[PDB]
Amino acid sequence: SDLDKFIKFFALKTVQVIVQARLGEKICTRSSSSPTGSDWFNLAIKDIPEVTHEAKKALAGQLPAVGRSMCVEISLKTSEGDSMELEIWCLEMNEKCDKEIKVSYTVYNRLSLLLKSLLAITRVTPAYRLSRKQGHEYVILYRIYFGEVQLSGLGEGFQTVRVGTVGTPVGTITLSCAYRINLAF
Amino acid sequence: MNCRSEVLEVSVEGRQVEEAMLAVLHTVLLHRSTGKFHYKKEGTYSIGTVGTQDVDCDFIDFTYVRVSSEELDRALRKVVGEFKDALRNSGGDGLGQMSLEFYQKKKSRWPFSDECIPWEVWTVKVHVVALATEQERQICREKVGEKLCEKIINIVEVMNRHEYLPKMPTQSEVDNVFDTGLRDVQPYLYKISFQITD
Repeated sequence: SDLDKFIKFFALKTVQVIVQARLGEKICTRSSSSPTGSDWFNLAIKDIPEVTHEAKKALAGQLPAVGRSMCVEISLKTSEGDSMELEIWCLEMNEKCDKEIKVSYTVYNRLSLLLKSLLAITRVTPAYRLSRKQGHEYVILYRIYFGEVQLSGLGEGFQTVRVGTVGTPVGTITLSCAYRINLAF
Repeated sequence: MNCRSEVLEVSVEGRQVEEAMLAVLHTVLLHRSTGKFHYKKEGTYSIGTVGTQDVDCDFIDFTYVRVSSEELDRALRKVVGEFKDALRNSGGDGLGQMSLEFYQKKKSRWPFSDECIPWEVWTVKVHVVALATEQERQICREKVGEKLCEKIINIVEVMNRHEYLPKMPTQSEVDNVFDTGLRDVQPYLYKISFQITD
């Protein structure tokens, strides 16, 4: 199934974009008029090998489904050792909640657009500027899990932003971020 | 097909006008571009890869992502700069707006009079305010940053609500849908204009 393939690599690239947005370094990739080998969704998104490993390890050959979501947790750890959850990115899927769809490039392009939205949004949540200022009194960490969404740990009044949704013949994909707005000990 | 319009409003110091406009315009163009199409005689097509680049704002506490096209960035910087100049020189209340319009060239099978039919318009309204102290300037850098975060979130949210995109073109009609004139990237056909209202 070409579609299962699309969803797998969309998940993998989602993790890459989020983790790379939290590295503390500006990201810059080049365009190519010619199709680049093993870039997906017509976006230049380089793969950090260690991140691919953790992502595949968490997925364990599964794709998102009801009650089974891919979550990327972004946290802050102080130099004293105290840890604080900053963000939970959630990639979810609906069940036999589909659309009688068109040719393959259409759904592919919609996933592409969702990754572009993710690129934009990862730069405008509070953790972005925190991640750019990391390295001394704190560091930014990530963790990936696959299962039930738990939004505890984000403190009172945490906000949620919907990055977007993509309908497919097998269900609706949804990508969102829940994020802490008050840093507190 | 019905054309969709969106309006954003920002209040900024004069020295922030350009970066604020570029942040919005590039966020929209990031979504409204693709890789360059290369057609075969049978009508099949391959698609190039779009790079992206983080851009730090120097006058706003903000970072935006843009497509990695020097040509596109040069074009946007030129018109945004002309807009900023016009706004500064107009001697009014510091009110102006820029519009980014995506359009298709009419196909013979379409019953329209105009040669350019818009399907999306994005308007960014600006109000320029003058500050008195460095103290206020520093605060303004922070606050405008927070507002732009809200604006980008709003752009993404409305993007998801816009269901329509042009039909993918055959080789003979690609220039009715896309700007094929750049080296790196392939935007939907667009025009940028501005107004000075007061």
